[PDB]
Amino acid sequence: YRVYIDQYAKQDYFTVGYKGPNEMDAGIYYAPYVALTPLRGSDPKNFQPVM
Amino acid sequence: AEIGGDHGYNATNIAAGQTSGAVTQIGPAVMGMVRRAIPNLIAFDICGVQP
Repeated sequence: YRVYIDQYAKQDYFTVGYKGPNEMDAGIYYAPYVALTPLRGSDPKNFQPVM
Repeated sequence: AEIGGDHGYNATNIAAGQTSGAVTQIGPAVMGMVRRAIPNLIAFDICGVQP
């Protein structure tokens, strides 16, 4: 078993799961589509930057 | 000013490609194909063979 710790666990538990060699055989899929795109600008009235 | 829009999160709209924005989606991509696994056998060394 690959034992991990859910450090923000609310009371107490353990959860056993499965993860095969394949990405389709998962149980729950997390599919990133657009990842951490930075958007920057300035406000011309004050030139201060917004990020 | 054109709003890309979002689907209704309804399976029907997602499959058909219906969005509420300007552009209408061709189709819901392809993430893979999931097939039931083929079980193993118990072999036949547990009883005589005698072909």
